[PDB]
Amino acid sequence: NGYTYEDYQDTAKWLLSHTEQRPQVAVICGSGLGGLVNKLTQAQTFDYSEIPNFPESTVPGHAGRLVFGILNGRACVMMQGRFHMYEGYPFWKVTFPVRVFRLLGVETLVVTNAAGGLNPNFEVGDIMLIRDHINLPGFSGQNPLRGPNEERFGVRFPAMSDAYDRDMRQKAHSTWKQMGEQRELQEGTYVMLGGPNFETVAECRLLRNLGADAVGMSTVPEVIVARHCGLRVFGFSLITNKVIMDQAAQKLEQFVSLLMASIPV
Amino acid sequence: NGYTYEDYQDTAKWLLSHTEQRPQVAVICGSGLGGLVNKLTQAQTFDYSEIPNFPESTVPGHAGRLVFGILNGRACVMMQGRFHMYEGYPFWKVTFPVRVFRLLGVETLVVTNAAGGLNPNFEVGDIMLIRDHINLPGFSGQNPLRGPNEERFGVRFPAMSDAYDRDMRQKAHSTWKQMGEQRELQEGTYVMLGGPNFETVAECRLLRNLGADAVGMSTVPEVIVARHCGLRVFGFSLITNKVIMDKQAAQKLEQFVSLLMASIPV
Amino acid sequence: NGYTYEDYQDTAKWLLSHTEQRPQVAVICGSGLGGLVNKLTQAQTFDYSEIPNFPESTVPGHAGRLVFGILNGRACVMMQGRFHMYEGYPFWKVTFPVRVFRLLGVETLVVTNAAGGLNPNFEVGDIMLIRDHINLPGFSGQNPLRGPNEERFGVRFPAMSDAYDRDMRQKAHSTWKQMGEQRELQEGTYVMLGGPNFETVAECRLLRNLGADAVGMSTVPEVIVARHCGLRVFGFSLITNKVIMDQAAQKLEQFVSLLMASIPV
Amino acid sequence: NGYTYEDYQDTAKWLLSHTEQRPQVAVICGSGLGGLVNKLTQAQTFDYSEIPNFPESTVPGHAGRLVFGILNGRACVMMQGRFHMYEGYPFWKVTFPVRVFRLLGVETLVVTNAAGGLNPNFEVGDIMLIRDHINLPGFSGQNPLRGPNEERFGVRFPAMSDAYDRDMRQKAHSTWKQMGEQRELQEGTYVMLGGPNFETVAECRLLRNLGADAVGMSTVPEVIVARHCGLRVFGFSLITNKVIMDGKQAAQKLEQFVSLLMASIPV
Amino acid sequence: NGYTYEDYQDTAKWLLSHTEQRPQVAVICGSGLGGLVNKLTQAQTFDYSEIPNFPESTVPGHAGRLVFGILNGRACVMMQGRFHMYEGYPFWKVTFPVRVFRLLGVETLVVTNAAGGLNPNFEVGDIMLIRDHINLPGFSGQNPLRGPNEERFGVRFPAMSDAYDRDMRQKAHSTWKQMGEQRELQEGTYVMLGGPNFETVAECRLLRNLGADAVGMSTVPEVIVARHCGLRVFGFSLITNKVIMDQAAQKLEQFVSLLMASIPV
Amino acid sequence: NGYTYEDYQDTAKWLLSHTEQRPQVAVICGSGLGGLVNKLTQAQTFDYSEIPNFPESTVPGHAGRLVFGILNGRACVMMQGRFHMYEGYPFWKVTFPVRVFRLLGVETLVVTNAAGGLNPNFEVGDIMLIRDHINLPGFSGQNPLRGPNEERFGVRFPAMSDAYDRDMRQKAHSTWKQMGEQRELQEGTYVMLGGPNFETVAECRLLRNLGADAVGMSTVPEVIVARHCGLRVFGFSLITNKVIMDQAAQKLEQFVSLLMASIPV
Ligand SMILES: C[C@@H](Cn1cnc2c(N)nc(N)nc21)OCP(=O)([O-])[O-]
Ligand SMILES: C[C@@H](Cn1cnc2c(N)nc(N)nc21)OCP(=O)([O-])[O-]
Ligand SMILES: C[C@@H](Cn1cnc2c(N)nc(N)nc21)OCP(=O)([O-])[O-]
Ligand SMILES: C[C@@H](Cn1cnc2c(N)nc(N)nc21)OCP(=O)([O-])[O-]
Ligand SMILES: C[C@@H](Cn1cnc2c(N)nc(N)nc21)OCP(=O)([O-])[O-]
Ligand SMILES: C[C@@H](Cn1cnc2c(N)nc(N)nc21)OCP(=O)([O-])[O-]
Ligand SMILES: [Ca+2]
Ligand SMILES: [Ca+2]
Ligand SMILES: [Ca+2]
Ligand SMILES: [Ca+2]
Ligand SMILES: [Ca+2]
Ligand SMILES: [Ca+2]
Repeated sequence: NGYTYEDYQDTAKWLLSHTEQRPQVAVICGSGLGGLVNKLTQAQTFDYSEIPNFPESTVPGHAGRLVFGILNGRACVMMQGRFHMYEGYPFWKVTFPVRVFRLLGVETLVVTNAAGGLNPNFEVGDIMLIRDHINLPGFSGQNPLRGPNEERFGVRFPAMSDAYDRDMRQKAHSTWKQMGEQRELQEGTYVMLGGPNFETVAECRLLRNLGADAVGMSTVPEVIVARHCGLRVFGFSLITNKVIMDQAAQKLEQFVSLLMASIPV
Repeated sequence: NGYTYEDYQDTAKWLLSHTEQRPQVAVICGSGLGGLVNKLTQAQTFDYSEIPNFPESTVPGHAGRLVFGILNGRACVMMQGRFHMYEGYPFWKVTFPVRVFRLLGVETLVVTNAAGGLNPNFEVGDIMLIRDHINLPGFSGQNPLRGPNEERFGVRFPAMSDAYDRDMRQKAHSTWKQMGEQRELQEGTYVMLGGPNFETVAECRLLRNLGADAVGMSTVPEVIVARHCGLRVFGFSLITNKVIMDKQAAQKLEQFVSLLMASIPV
Repeated sequence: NGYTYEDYQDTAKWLLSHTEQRPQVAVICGSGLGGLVNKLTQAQTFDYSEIPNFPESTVPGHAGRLVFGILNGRACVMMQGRFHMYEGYPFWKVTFPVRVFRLLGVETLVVTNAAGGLNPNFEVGDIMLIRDHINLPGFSGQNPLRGPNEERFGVRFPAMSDAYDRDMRQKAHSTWKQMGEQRELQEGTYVMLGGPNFETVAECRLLRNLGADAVGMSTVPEVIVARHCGLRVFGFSLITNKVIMDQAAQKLEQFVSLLMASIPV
Repeated sequence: NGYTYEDYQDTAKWLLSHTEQRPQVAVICGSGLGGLVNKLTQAQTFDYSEIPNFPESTVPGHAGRLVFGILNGRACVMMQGRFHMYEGYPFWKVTFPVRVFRLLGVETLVVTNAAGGLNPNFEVGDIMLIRDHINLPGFSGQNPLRGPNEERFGVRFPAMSDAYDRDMRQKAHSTWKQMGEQRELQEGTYVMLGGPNFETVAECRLLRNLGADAVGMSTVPEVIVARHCGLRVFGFSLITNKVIMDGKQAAQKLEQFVSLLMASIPV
Repeated sequence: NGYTYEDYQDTAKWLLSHTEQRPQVAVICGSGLGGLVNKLTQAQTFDYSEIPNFPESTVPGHAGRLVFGILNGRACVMMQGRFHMYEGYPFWKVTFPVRVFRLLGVETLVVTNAAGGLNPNFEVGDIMLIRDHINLPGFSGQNPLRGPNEERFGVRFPAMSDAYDRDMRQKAHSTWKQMGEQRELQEGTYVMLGGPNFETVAECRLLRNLGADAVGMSTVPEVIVARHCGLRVFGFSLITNKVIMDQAAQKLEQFVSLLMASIPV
Repeated sequence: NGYTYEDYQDTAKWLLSHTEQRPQVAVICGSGLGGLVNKLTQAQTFDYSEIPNFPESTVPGHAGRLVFGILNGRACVMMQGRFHMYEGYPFWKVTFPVRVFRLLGVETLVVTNAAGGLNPNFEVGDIMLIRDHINLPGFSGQNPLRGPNEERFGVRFPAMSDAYDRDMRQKAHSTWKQMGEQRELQEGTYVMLGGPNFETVAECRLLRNLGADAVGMSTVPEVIVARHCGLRVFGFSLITNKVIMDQAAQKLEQFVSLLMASIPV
């Protein structure tokens, strides 16, 4: 990790003095569900490129931005465009925004992503509530928490078993019903692996048998950092393709808006 | 990745202007399979050391060399000496030759390696056709494609489900009939891990139960990069040992690979 | 790597001239097993920080020292305080002391650690004789032996099938049944992952299915390096907790002291 | 050596595609001489931070921008804020903008800076036309051209003996007379050293003895990179202090002087 | 610079909580002048190797230490063994102790070193009060201040013209009188160059013509950092040799201890 | 410095076992003076690229090779193609061949280079015996000897005042008479700066007043490494241009060939 505590402080100060908004919830839009930014009122945008110490997108001319605004009666900050390990960023860079949010006053992080369905019951287009995750990179030591611990953020050995908020999942369901959805609200374990190439048939089977319902190349690192610093976490995976074992983004967007009401404080 | 597109190009040009040869198939010989380089005729050799941008071998006294020639009717370029992650090379160096091959005009990459047997039915001396792989290093982000995508080679999110060419696997099985050999041509999933130490009993069991048939510390990186830049891929693992679960065939493999040349399209 | 052979030597020569003791066995004490240093006689101590090329502990106020002496009438060298990958150290540093030991003349390495129980039959306070291990980081290439091989220490492809000495596993059991406890001596597979966060449920379940009986974030690197340079190896995990799938340290200590007599040569 | 040729192309292409302006001259504005960005007509700005591969400013709250515009009937590209070796940038990042300017089609580089006066006859407010320079970091190898030469920019061993365009210097003197100035236009050698600290007395005498007239911590790397890739170069120093051997006033003069010289720049 | 402001803080606090002394002045002893460490009563020592963030000596057998004590009613901290660019350390490590001293409450820095005599009138054994310096490495940018400026220590462009305290220079000559010496107290310009080879004849002549009186491979970096962070400064070179242009260590030692009285505060 | 003592040993062994020649003199040809290699009899060439640990040339199409052969009855090892700091090599690479030659048994290094004449009396085509040098990069610490000193090669602070052999210089003047050249054997101080650009007028004047007679971008690092490891050294600059202050190669070839006979043992 090449950031010092003060780097995080400097970026949060710079933001608090360039916007007066004071979000309590942050949201990381996955690939495709980035449209949630529009439909946020009193919008104020910052190019990641101009924020001090912020990682800068790779795809030239596709640089992301941090949008401060009101979603559905709640003050939030959202990431439009994210950083992945396969793009060459170390996790301490990928997850930098999360510790900044915490210092901005945020208390709840909502993560979303487009994933590959491993579970056969999932159909192209469904929404899966993340109840748990499997961190493959972490098994080898690739972890944003690697390095001496920063007490001012969290403890040395952060529990992860309860990473995803119990209450939020219940509410996620309740609020999915009122919507009057015909297709049910899926629920699974998300498995993160490096990328960028997609899985071989042998790997998909192995991951499935490993107990994974969906695969992606993101999110896990953010959640670990979020949980380490004490943020409340909950999030979803938009199954955009089922994996070879041998569009509907809009609904996730509004579903996320409504959810805002369910977040405490 | 510390190579820019032009690096690859400079290397291809240097080779293209230093040899009259114009290979259409590339072969990476596994450990103890370098004998396949003999058998090439009209051969021309280049030490890895003298080639611009080429990684140089680590193992003292094992130079490393690229050999161009005709095998059994087909123009080939061969690697005699391989690079491995356990030697300290990052995958962008291990797989560097592959992209040079593509820029040279190569269209098919043949991979070969010695591996340990996981499948209970496998015997020493068996030849396993690689039908698929499990890239364990890749589960943690160690990947030759990590970093921004170079579109002039291939796409950002390359598919791997069809990595090992289907028409070749069928031609492999049919051609093996003509080998005369008594034992069958095995087939399976090759799992790659880092090494250099061989597996423990719990690891062997664990890998077998994950669906792996053969274990090694190579090949997969090269396959990923080959598929990324559109090369057709087919290969084999010589089972030189049966892993603890609780030579007279390397020549056969060489002759089989020579035979198979005549079965590669165009 | 990062150290050359002469480094390991320089460090060995330094320790050799700074103490006349000539240990035959080395002991790496795990978390909480620090107390094995006391109950060692004619002890001579060296702070990690003053010994050439030795890595220095991260934890503030958690110094780190190498202790030479006599344990149960046996000359050995013990590490009070260890090095983990989650602290920021690459394995070529974590395992640096092991090769130094081989150069000192040590012929047997005893590894100790605190671990999480994955095997349902284990109870907190249990002592699990390490029978085998699963090196998860090793699968992705994180390995203290990565880089050109140093032939003066060992071979290119060392075998790991018989890492934990069969004879000591027999003599460990024969000796345990001479201390009497309502609980028998446990035996099993130690799986190592990076850290520093504790496991999720999905991961905990995953690891049990791999055939793991106990999780940790150390030890495996030292064992691999010890077998590579021909040291005899054996060790124990002290189950300090049971993993969630949906008054015992002093024991190990006297147990480890007893086994000294059972060590060959 | 940290950038590949394509990195410069990418950066140039991204600029050439975000603006239709096509500068013939680039100007690097010295310390506090940035008011000249005004005077520019049809200005189009781009913060350094947003341009691909561009170094980003260190001093918090000093952003830094590249402005394209017309000065006095002449297409220009100007740097508002610059990079210095003393801030931690290696010379290959400090001079990165100069190569991009060449790729944009710029043919002439105008460089200015604030400098400490070493010549005893200089006074605060003097403007010193740069006739030559002494590159001290260069004597130890810290050089923006270190590394394998990129032939597409220039030759391996470029000459520096004629770095500062003679014609432009004569035109600067003609131009200065036409402005009605009383205090003569000084002219001499600029010596660059690393910094960030100001010199000791023994260092100031030593530098004067090396033939230096003014001292600063910038400009020379850019000049060297500019000559290597063929740009014509002209520059001067605003003497803001007399060095110890034992202002904004001279601003709108500098800006008018630079504006006037635009018309004397060939082609 | 690899150190963040807080690294300087952690090192200062540590020293502060490990000793009760509160030095007001610091002394850096040059080659063959570490005897001064003694003469210090109430000596409390710390090996460099054990102080957090401290660089470690290079030459085997010379560990180097930081000693706190009294020199003449004067509470001070001294460096026995210093760091050099020629050894491989970047100037930001060479000068790390100076900023730590400042944070320990030190106000005055005394620097001493051994040097080659360029001034042909100097004689081996002479002591040369340092009046000015020439920082050759600084001409090409090798400077401990390179990098973003840290306001908490000093300004962006610190003056260096009055680096060697004028009053102390006067008290130094005086005090040399009331010490009754047979040789005059020399005073001149110290020029720092990299090393480690000694000068060629052409270099020596060149150096004398730059106005240098004594050449060496240290001190200047330390003085630059001290001045940058507000320390008063003065020092001496002990001319241990005359350079090819075509013993008295105890003295310097007693001279410095005498000067303790004349240091303000 | 990235090389360890054993890399040198490894490289020397590889060479000693790949040729039977055992030269006692090494010659480094200047860029442009590479014709000395032709003229060599019973030559055996090794491309730099195949020699373990050797730096490899950057100029594509100009391989660079080490040639072993007989010059004027004397066995030589010759470098055809040289390494320079301006090409990006650190001095520890530039001078790597020099320490290898010592390990091969070489006792004398003949350095050769093309340079710019500073002395107003020099004329193009002059040959200047190098009598002394000024190492500008060394004034700022860029020095092949930077880092821990390898006592197996030499001392910590090697003397440089007698770098260019006294006896070989007299011999060179005698041999020159025998060549009956219109012009005399010039003699002087070689100054080295980094490059790659050539000097401005102000720089030439300064370099000249520094006491330098010729300017180049090489040689000095090799000479320093040479003397540090006890090699005798002598060299010449071929003045190929008079610097702006406001063929003859065959001659240098014959000259060096004649001197082979005058080199000791
Ligand atoms: C590429 C995409 C994730 N992503 C989408 N589909 C897949 C798939 N089949 N396999 C893997 N390993 N990852 C997949 O990223 C979307 P994100 O930015 O929202 O994480
Ligand atoms: C060492 C050999 C591979 N290789 C051969 N046998 C084994 C085995 N049992 N386990 C592992 N992990 N690797 C094995 O390399 C052969 P290649 O270079 O052709 O891949
Ligand atoms: C933190 C402790 C290991 N350690 C103890 N319990 C656990 C657990 N449940 N999960 C993981 N991943 N590690 C665990 O380390 C102790 P050592 O230093 O003696 O290895
Ligand atoms: C710091 C200022 C230059 N600069 C102005 N005065 C001096 C002085 N006396 N010494 C040194 N070394 N530099 C001086 O920079 C202004 P620029 O950014 O326009 O070059
Ligand atoms: C090597 C010694 C300095 N030092 C002593 N004599 C000389 C000399 N003739 N030339 C150079 N360049 N340095 C010399 O270091 C002493 P310090 O550690 O107190 O600076
Ligand atoms: C470029 C050539 C040296 N070289 C030749 N002439 C000059 C000159 N005027 N200025 C500088 N700085 N260097 C000069 O290299 C020749 P070598 O490799 O034999 O040193
Ligand atoms: Ca930025
Ligand atoms: Ca090579
Ligand atoms: Ca230490
Ligand atoms: Ca940017
Ligand atoms: Ca230390
Ligand atoms: Ca090579």
